[PDB]
Amino acid sequence: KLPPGWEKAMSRSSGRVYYFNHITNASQWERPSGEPARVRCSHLLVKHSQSRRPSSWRQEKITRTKEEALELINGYIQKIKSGEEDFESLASQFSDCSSAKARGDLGAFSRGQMQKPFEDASFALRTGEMSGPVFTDSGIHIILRTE
Ligand SMILES: CN(C)c1ccc(CN)cc1
Repeated sequence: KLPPGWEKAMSRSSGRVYYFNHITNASQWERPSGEPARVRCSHLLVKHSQSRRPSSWRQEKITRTKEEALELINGYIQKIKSGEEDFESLASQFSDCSSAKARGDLGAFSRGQMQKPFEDASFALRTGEMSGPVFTDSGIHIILRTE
């Protein structure tokens, strides 16, 4: 019926159907369109007190809770989707990953290199598509597949 990992859902506020991908946590109103050796992605990471390494270039000791980290991620997704902000601009300013200095770009990679939830979301995204919140042991990610 639908591309890998998509399902129909219904908006609780409007009643209109939408589509949800349980691998990327993406959601969209329109019926989704539709694997390569390698993909290229950028990401924006928000770490929290239970991250594997609760430290980043932004903060020596990262103290925010997982719930507070998810709220930050949600707010960034909102501004990226509204066009108020660019993904690259928010990644440079707020990503708790050293790749912030590269607008979040992680380069190209194959299966077997990245943490599994990140890898699965990256390979399920279409070119140009962006994920919802993706959880790994490092924290919470917004992933943009660029190639
Ligand atoms: C792609 N991936 C799982 C990833 C996780 C954490 C960081 C930050 N050190 C960078 C990349």
